[PDB]
Amino acid sequence: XTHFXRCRXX
Amino acid sequence: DIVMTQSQKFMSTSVGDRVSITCKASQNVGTAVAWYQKKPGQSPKLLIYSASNRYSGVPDRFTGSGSGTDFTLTISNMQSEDLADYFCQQYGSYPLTFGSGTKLEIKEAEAAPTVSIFPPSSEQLTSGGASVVCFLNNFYPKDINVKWKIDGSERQNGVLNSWTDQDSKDSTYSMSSTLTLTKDEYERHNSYTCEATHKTSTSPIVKSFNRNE
Amino acid sequence: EVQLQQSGAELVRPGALVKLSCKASGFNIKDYYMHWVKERPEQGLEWIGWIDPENGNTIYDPKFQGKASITADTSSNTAYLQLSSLTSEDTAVYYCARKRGYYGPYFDYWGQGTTLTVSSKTTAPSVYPLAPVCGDTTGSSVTLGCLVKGYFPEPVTLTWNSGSLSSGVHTFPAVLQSGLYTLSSSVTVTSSTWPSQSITCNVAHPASSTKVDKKIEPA
Amino acid sequence: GCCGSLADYLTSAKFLLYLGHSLSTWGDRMWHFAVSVFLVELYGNSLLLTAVYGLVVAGSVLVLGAIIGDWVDKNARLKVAQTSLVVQNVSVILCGIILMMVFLHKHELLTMYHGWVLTSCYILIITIANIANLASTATAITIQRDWIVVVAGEDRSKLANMNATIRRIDQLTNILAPMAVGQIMTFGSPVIGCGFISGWNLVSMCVEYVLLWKVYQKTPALAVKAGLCASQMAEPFRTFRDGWVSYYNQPVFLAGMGLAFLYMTVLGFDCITTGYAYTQGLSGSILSILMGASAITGIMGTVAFTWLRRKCGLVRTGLISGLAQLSCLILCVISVFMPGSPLDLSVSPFEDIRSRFISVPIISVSLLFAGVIAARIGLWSFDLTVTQLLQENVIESERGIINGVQNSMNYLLDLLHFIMVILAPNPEAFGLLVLISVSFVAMGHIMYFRFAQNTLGNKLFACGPDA
Ligand SMILES: CCCCCCCC/C=C\CCCCCCCC(=O)O[C@@H](COC(=O)CCCCCCCCCCCCCCC)COP(=O)([O-])OCC[N+](C)(C)C
Ligand SMILES: CCCCCCCC/C=C\CCCCCCCC(=O)O[C@@H](COC(=O)CCCCCCCCCCCCCCC)COP(=O)([O-])OCC[N+](C)(C)C
Repeated sequence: XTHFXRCRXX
Repeated sequence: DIVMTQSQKFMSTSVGDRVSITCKASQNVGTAVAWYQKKPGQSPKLLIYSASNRYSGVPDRFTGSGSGTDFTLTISNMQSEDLADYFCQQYGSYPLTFGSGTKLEIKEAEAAPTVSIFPPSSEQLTSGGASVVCFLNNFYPKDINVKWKIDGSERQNGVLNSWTDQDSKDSTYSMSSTLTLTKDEYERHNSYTCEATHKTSTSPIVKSFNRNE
Repeated sequence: EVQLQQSGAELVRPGALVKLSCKASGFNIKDYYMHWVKERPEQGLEWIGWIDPENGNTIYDPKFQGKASITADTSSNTAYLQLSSLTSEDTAVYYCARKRGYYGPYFDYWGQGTTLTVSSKTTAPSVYPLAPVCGDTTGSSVTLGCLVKGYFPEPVTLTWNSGSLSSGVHTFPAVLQSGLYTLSSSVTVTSSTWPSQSITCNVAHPASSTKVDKKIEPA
Repeated sequence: GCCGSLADYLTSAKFLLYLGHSLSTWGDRMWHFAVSVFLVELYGNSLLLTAVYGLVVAGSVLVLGAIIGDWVDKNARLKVAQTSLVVQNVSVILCGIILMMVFLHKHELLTMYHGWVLTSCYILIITIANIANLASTATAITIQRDWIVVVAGEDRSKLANMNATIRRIDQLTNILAPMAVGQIMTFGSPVIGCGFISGWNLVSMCVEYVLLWKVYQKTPALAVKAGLCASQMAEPFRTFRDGWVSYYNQPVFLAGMGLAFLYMTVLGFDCITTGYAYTQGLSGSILSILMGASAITGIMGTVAFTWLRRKCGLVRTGLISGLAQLSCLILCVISVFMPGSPLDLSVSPFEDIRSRFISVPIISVSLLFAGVIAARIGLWSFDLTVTQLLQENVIESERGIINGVQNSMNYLLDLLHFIMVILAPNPEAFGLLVLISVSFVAMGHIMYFRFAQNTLGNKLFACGPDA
């Protein structure tokens, strides 16, 4: 659902 | 469920002016109201939907308005091709309900009935059946009161009254009242009269036919 | 060109089974909802229910929950309404209508309507013409009336003075009494020739295929 | 069997619409990930910029979304679509150019003046990203709703298949694009990433323009359209109020209400959930496997929706999806009161009043993740059925305004969610948050239930026809 964010980034 | 009601039933108008038909609901439906038109002997046809929008090939003289619980259909410059029935239908929630409908009738000058009394027929009497028929030919107002007095007594049993539709050429109304009684009952009487009362005159018109005559 | 066709003119005895059909041309009923509506004489419109031909789901009105059934046939593109345990209070006109969605704004296309009547017996009309001329006052306005009683489940056609048609003839609507039908037609356009010129009224019942002509005579 | 049928299929309106949507989603997701990473990097890791970005995006979406829905509802179709595409693409290109140019002159520009131009540059980046997001929202609603409904025509199965395919494309792009863009970023330099983003967006602009023109030419039914300082500030207010009251009066108000309520949750694969997992120490490979499982279950949900709508109906499909999601959320809730769960009421949830940022058992996490995945399958089915309901039951002269107010409502419920994440960021107080989210979900479905009771009566349990 969340349109806006991930963060801490195989 | 939502009960959808129209106050006016008969609306007497005149050619060329504007008319308004009101429809009121018992709940806050919102804007889910459609207006249909039906002519006698035919199927209803769509006129207005969602209380504001018109439907393709519809003359621009029809306008929808209102919201909440009150809605109004307005006709500007009525034309003879617009004397029919109009219904308001809601689709806010099931089950769907329709309005009662409204009549449209043109204007004419007031007139008075031409009463006539016909005695029972000899052939009907020979078959053991007595029928008395009174006919009011032409009169503009729809409302009229008919009283049948037999032997000086306004009997209220065995009387059937039928009213015709609006004449196209004359725009007048007609009515026919029939009283049915047995041969013995007809024989045991000597006075029979019919009295008609209308808004044309205060004094009712009374026509009588004695049994001896 | 979208068209809906219904079979009509149904006359039934009380307590039976009736099936009515609505056939669509110009579109597929699989993409629409089919609704049925009833209209009783001198009464308002009433909603019966709807069907979805794609899967067969049917929604009804609690007033018709236990007496009406609705079915559909996609291959023949037809909808059917079935009524059971009919009573005299069921005589009406039935309409088949098309809807787009669950809350479609309007019924764009309707059917021609089907007349359903529930009766008990059949008979033939009886004509007892009567023109009162007893105690006449003015001969410039002559009104002669003919009454037809005891019609047998059918509409009759009355023509007063077919030889000399006049615009002064008015026929009252028929009424139902004791299971039969009665009507009366009166013509007052005779002017003064009525006491001399003979005028005959002819009444024809097509279901009984009976024609009776009676000439009015002075009393 | 292969030479002709394939050529005929590849030259249809449906396939071209699919291709255009896929290209647009790919570009949008790549840009979004790049912006997130770059703003995290060039500025010190802090919640200030993230909070400002989220708040700006949400509020702009609400207000300008109502307005742009009204605008879309009153113009031609080709004009609006082309306009939206050009605006979004040009915004993205310029924003990326400015980003790279600052990445270049960073220290010199910082020393210039009193550092008052860094704030201006951040403001510019935020504004342009917001403009691009608004254009993307506008083009999404107009294309999907209007063009899909018109192209599908009268068939209802075709509409369902189109919606399912769109959802599958969205899921696959969402899974795939960030991984590829991160790989190309880490295998090179930021110059490679920014140049790639800009060039890809430009080429996509050209190709999508041509594809939209071709689709419009192919379908002739799209051309027709039924229904066709004080005042300068009063008119937007009048449009806003009219749109909201029109949305409130629709007979399908409760369904969209429930769908919007279904948007505030912490039970979704997201930065917060990943942070909690890292706090629990679940590695990265397991996280990738979990993302793959989530994508698989989303696809399964789309397939299930198609089958159920074919079999039972539309409303009952929503009921089934709601029941499934509720059961899976109950399974997830069971996990909180289990051994190995770091939850206690003694510590106050609020700890950063004015500062902010400016072994153990393993059953609990496993139960939580199983719950969220099965919730995902149910939620996707429910979203699809509500979308089809909204598409089917709205007058054409108002398909834009209603859908725009819907988007505004959805984003609102999102914003509140973000707020609580700010209020209780402690890893310990996570469990309590979970409860709240589940509660909200329940409410939504309850509300949807009422809608069903208003359109089916007492016949709420009959999938097949009467016998
Ligand atoms: C390192 C990472 C590299 C990633 C590369 C790979 C990227 C992957 C990303 C995105 C691809 C997503 C694929 C989704 C598949 C959905 C299938 C589906 O719904 O079936 C449908 C068929 O549909 C088709 O036949 C295909 C339709 C979509 C074509 C998209 C091509 C995109 C190419 C450009 C990609 C741009 C990005 C390019 C980037 C280089 C069925 O629907 P229907 O036929 O209408 O149903 C009726 C028939 N029936 C009743 C019999 C069922
Ligand atoms: C940071 C977060 C901020 C959030 C802010 C809150 C949310 C903001 C979003 C939206 C709120 C604003 C909506 C538009 C305005 C509504 C009022 C209106 O039009 O009234 C009219 C009458 O109204 C009626 O007669 C109808 C009754 C009201 C229906 C409202 C439906 C709202 C549905 C939504 C359900 C949401 C459920 C949410 C659940 C969580 C006229 O009013 P008025 O007084 O003439 O207006 C002018 C004022 N003046 C006269 C002073 C100049």
